[PDB]
Amino acid sequence: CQPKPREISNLLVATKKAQEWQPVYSMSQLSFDRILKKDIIQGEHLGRGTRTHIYSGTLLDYEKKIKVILKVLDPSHRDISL
Amino acid sequence: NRIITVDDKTSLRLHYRMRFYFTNWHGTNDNEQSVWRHSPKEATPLLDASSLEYLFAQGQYDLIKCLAPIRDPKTEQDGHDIENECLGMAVLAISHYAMMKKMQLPELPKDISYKRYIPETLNKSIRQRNLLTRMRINNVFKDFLKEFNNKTICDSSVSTHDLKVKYLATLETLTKHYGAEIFETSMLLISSENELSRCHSNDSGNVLYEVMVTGNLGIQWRQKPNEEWNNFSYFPEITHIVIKESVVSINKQDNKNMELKLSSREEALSFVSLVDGYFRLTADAHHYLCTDVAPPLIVHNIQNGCHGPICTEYAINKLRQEGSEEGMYVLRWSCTDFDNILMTVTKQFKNFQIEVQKGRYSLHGSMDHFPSLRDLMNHLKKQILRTDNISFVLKRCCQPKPREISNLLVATKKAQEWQPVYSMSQLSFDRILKKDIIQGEHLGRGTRTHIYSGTLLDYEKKIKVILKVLDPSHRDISLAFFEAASMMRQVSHKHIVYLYGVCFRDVENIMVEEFVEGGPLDLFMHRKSDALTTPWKFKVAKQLASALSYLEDKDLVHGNVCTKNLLLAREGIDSDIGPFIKLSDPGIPVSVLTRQECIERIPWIAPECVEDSKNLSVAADKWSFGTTLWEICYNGEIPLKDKTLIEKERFYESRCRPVT
Amino acid sequence: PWFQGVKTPRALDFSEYRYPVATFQPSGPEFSDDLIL
Amino acid sequence: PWFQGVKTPRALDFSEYRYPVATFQPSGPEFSDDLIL
Ligand SMILES: Nc1ncnc2c1ncn2[C@@H]1O[C@H](CO)[C@@H](O)[C@H]1O
Repeated sequence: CQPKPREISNLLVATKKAQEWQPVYSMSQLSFDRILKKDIIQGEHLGRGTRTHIYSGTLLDYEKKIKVILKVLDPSHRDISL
Repeated sequence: NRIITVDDKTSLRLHYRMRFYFTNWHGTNDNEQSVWRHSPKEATPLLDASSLEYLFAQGQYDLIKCLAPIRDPKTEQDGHDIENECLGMAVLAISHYAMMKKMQLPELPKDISYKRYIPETLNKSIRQRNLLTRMRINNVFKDFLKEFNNKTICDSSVSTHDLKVKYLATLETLTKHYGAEIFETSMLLISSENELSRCHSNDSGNVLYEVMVTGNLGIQWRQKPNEEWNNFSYFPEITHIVIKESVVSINKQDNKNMELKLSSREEALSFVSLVDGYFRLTADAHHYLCTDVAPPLIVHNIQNGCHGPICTEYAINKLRQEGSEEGMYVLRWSCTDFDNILMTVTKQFKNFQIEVQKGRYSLHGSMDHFPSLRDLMNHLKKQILRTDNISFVLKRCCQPKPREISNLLVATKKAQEWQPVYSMSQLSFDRILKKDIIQGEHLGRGTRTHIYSGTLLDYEKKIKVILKVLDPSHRDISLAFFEAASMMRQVSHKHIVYLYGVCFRDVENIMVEEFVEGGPLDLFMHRKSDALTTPWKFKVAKQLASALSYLEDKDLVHGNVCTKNLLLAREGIDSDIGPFIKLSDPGIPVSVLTRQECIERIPWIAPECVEDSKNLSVAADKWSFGTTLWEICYNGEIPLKDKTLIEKERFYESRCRPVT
Repeated sequence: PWFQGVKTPRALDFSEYRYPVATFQPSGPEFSDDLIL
Repeated sequence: PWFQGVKTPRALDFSEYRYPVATFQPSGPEFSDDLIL
């Protein structure tokens, strides 16, 4: 067995400043931001990825009229939504 | 609200004092967080300039007259140091008087003597000592005065306003438990009604206790020594207070209770008034806790709808949120005059002044008058108003909202933690792996939802749960499903069911919920119709009200408050133990329902939601609670049955009263 | 005993100052004339 | 000047104490005997 990067042990010394650099725990939380369907505008086709389709698009009222890329999961592969 | 009667024989003497106090209002002491009023989008100072002078005089009188207790020493060194600091305080006060008199120390030394500026007990103690010490302390006082009156004033450029805050800050720490009131009693009961517990804490011993209330900490109690205090609650956590003769009861949001006895009714009222006053300063300025101590002005404001002495910017901002349509207006008391009300009407924002005199109301610039403010408003409603080139008609008034933030409220460190969190667009929930659940038999069908029994493994082990599955044919509303699941994650109350998480399995989505074996309250009310008693019904209503209040405080909305969503955890019919109920999940929102399905929820669904679904807000719950109260008292009888859909619509349209 | 010790009071110094709120500035117009339909 | 002032050093009092780690306790067995296939 071999050591691992940033492996915690009694060799390390804890300090207040270094306390903020510790990683956060997200073992099972799923969190994301919702965008309302009225703020996006779908554009032309750009190509196909791995079971994914890509279109150009524009986002409104986030300045205004900003250009973005839209990636859509294929309809026939919804089982992998997780 | 105490009534004072004079009948040519009574004689009494009173004092006009500042009662409510917050410690460390000044920012001098950096060891603790300061306090400040809220401001519209530095921090506003708490006290006005005029009030500070009277507070200074009150503090000086308290110190000199020995009404407040002076701290006792812990050794000889600090025993002399406290006397030294008191002499310094006397120096500060006499220097303030000399400066305000606009004359120097040598100009008027005739009336100078430090005896009139120390607590009487300390003066008596010194008088019993040797003459040489008296001469030496006189010399020290004179030298200190001479030094401060010439060197410090130019060294620091201290003004008349500068010394008062230092005086008050020093008195805050030189005095024992300053700015607090403490009560003594021989009996004290603390109760809690956790599930199947009903823990009657405390004992029947003869020991005595003490209760202390302060602005920055709340309510604390302990046994009187022959020990550190233990915290009971802070002001925003209280719900209501009730007086039984001379016994005071305090009730919290988590159903915890405190009950204690005082000397007499006067003491009970004095105790209740302090807490009721603090609640308005810290929690909400448009509410009162106990009916027995309600000030008349707050009652008048609640009946009519006038705001307090709020700032103009807040009033302007409120009108903008309502679309700024012509005819809407806001009433608020003038910030300077005790008899004028500023009707702000709306783009344009015109002001008007209403004069109030000896109970007679009349608009400024007219001779006709009315005996009631509401009457004056009603008369003014139907006329057409003229100002410059524009004419308009008033249509509707704006009203305050619960826990509305304004400059009336006071911010503190303790109250800072009670502020709501922002979750405007975040959707968050916990994932459950498909291998940990086991699906059971069918249990029935809900609104576009199927329910199955099930078991959860390795969370103890082999725990029983309820599984709710969205219908396959209605996957378009998956956003509502996720929103409901996210909402249920934030709540934590003993009368609401617990949500374990959501499990993803192929295309299906599953919600995992606690299992309550008593079943819906509706069926139990149906079967045990004859055995029910009045206290049972009141106990049922109280818990539902408490849960809805908790939901209101966090600004969440539950759209299906009905009897079908009440689950029995304990029947309590057999013996003294009361029933226990829990409130289910919100379910499918009304926003995705058709026109016809909105009709069938009459009279549970609010009318403004029938008019337009986007109008949903927290106020819709208070209608469903009223309907549910009627449903309870008649053994679960179906309200407004046998009416067709068109008749139900006519009921809402004609503004008729549905049930009595 | 006390004659051997001379020390200035600790509370007689000042630092960082303080300030209350001054007042609100009065203001109010009036142009009210009424008519009846 | 200084003869009129006598005060004990502020650092000569003690409170709440302190403590370092003592040591690690030595321990180790050995039962090694080797064989070849
Ligand atoms: N949230 C819930 N908690 C416990 N049991 C429930 C819940 N929803 C439905 N049930 C059960 O479903 C059946 C009626 O639909 C009853 O057995 C009832 O206990």
